[PDB]
Order: sequence, then C-alpha cells, then structure tokens
Amino acid sequence: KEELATRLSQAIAGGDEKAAAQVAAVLAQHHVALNVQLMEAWFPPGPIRLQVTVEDATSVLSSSSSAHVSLKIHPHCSIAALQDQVFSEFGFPPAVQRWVIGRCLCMPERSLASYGVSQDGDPAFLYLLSAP
Amino acid sequence: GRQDKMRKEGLQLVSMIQEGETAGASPEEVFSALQYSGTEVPLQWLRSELSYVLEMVAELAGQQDPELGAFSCQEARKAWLDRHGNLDEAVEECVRARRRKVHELQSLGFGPKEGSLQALFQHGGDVARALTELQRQRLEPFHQRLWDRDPEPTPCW
Amino acid sequence: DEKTKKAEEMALSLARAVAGGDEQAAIKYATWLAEQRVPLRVQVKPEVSPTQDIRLCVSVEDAYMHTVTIWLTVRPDMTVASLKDMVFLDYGFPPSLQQWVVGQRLARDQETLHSHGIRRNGDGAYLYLLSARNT
Repeated sequence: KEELATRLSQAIAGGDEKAAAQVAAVLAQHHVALNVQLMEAWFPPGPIRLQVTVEDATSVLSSSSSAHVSLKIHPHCSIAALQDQVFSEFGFPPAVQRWVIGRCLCMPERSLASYGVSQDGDPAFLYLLSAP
Repeated sequence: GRQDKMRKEGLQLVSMIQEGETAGASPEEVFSALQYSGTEVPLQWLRSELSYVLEMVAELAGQQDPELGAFSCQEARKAWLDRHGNLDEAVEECVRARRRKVHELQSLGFGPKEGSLQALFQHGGDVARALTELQRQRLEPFHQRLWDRDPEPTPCW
Repeated sequence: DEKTKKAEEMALSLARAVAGGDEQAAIKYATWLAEQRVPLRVQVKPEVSPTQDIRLCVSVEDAYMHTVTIWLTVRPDMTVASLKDMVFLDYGFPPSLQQWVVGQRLARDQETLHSHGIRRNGDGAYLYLLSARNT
C-alpha cells in the first residue's frame, strides 16, 4: 500500500503515464485512502498572518473589521490543518468550525491558497456552530 | 485592496449562514443551495426544492453503477452536501461512498449475496448499523443457549 | 495561485477516485498529472485517532463450548463498560455475563480499549459469554 503510494508519486514525477495508470488503478481496486498533496514550494510562501473574524448564530455582523485573532499559517495548509491549529490554540473541535473565505464555505481538503489566501492581513471568517 | 472585497464577500455569506442556523439549516445546506440555484432566499429553496434534487441524485447514482443496489436519501444528501451542491460530483461520491462500503462489508464477511446492499439502503449508508443487523443471525443461537442445563464452569483469568 | 489551482483540483480528484474505487477516473487524473510531471506527496492516510471508529475482530465463546467470530465497531478511547452496553443494546447479552479478555488478561469496566493495545482496524479481542446458570 505504502510502497504503491511512493511508486505512484515517483511515476507522476517521472513523466511515466502508463506506470501511473497501472499503480493508480491498483490502489483504486483496493479503495486505498490517500493524501495527495502538491509540493509546499509550489505555493505562495508563508507563514502569512491570517486575520480571523469569529462569529456565531447571534453575533451582530458589521463591516467594522476588528479581527479577534491573527494566526500565522502557511498558504499551502489545508483547511483541515487550520482547524487542527485552532483546536490546539483555542479548544473548538473541527466539528463546530466552518470556515468562510471570500465567497466560499471552505472544504477541509483544500488549501488556503486555493481560496486566495497569500498575503499578510488577509481576511477569513470562523463561524462556530452551537449544536453539533 | 482586494482584502476589502474578501471581507465584504465573507460577511455577505456569513450572514446567510447565520440566518440558516437559527432556522435549523447547516452551513453546508445553505451554501449548497446558493451554489446550485443562485437563490437569494436559501431557506425557501431548501424547503421547496431540495427533495427533488436528492431524488435525482439517487436515481442517477443507480444509473451510473446499477450493480450497487438502490441509494437512500440519506446517502444522496450526504454526497450533495459534501460536494457543496455540485450535481456531477455528488453523484460520483454517492456511488463511490456506497461502493467503498460494499467493499468493506465484503471483506468483513458480508457481500451482496448475504444482504449488504439491502442493509446499506435500510440504514441510510451507515456501515456500523448495517454490520450490526447482518450479524444478528450469528448471535441469536448464543442468545438462545444462555439458560441451558449444565453450562461449563466460570473460567478464572 | 497560478494554475497551481488546477494541479490541486486534479490531485484532490485523484484521491477521491482512488478512495471511491473509480478505476477509470483514477487512471485519468494520474495520467494528466504524470504527463505534467507534477511533483506530489502521496501517502496512505494514517490509521485513525483514538476518538474514531475502527472494526474490532471479536472471538466469542460461550459456556457451552460454542465459538464464533463477529465484528464490532468501536472507538479505542471507549471503556469496557461502554463496550458491554453496546453489546447489550445491540444483541441483548447483559453486561453481567460479558467477560472481556485481551492478552491473557481479564479487562475491567474502567479500562479503555486503547489501554489494552486495541488501536487500528483488524485488532482482536475475546468475549466470553457466561450462562445465566453460572453461579
């Protein structure tokens, strides 16, 4: 499994399509659960200081800015890893975090970069649910 | 600069999430509705339109892999929502989730022929609850023997 | 993001194809990525945290020599008393007649499954079922 995984990225980094197909098909037949990540180096560099505005069911929204929290985090980071960092520093499990960046509710699997995060001061919203 | 617009856009969506939660809609319901329909009134859309979309997700799932039995609304919904209202992805995942679960139940003793498809449908795609139901017959005779004459003596460890 | 965006989408789609058993889609995304010589970290997801569902291979024997293997769904941080209740709720064997053993060692109501070596899918335990006539 774990060698087929290695062999998969070797085959893709290799330019070798047929070897990538034979190994990707075999992992598929076995339903192997993979993390497939791009290189950190391909992303806009960090850590970046993300401006987080926390909100809930009854909080009074306003274009008043005031990020409650700044977090240093790399753009290559998955939203799942932002949720793990936030669970560490502050106690709120992933199950109650919902992340909004720009127009999007974010998927855990996707990078911060993929939602446009790349500069210091960039704004993200942490919506905390009240009945998981 | 563009930071200003990201803050505005975010707030605009947090606002609808906020309205949604207080009416009993999860943020992935509200957003899935927004992405699929462009509706200005996501709560209304969910009440009136959702079930027709989930109905479609289940039939298309059945069409794409007809070996996999029949898909439940709980499975259609979960797929619809994990893919944020993308129909073609939701169908892909509805099929994939059920395929993956049949492959597990198979490796644990319980293939299509011993009722895995029916039990997965019966329990909204819940592998844990299907496994329970499928092994009931295995434990019944253990239940039925408990009061039989002359058991072996209580082992010590 | 350049079309680093695109390469991520494809990577994530490859992961979903593979996990969902979609052989032809796994081939497509692997093919598109290999052809772009994209350098990737590809790893098997770690086996779950102690607050997550795993499948336990339980050997069951009763007071009448009968044996059978069943599969339970547990979380390793759950206690033996919580296990007992699960098996009572599901199949009706009262906690009082369940004797759990892992090692040669009778587990106790307070001890976690984690405490006893149970951590991944496929791990094992022995349930001994006592007769209602055992004194």
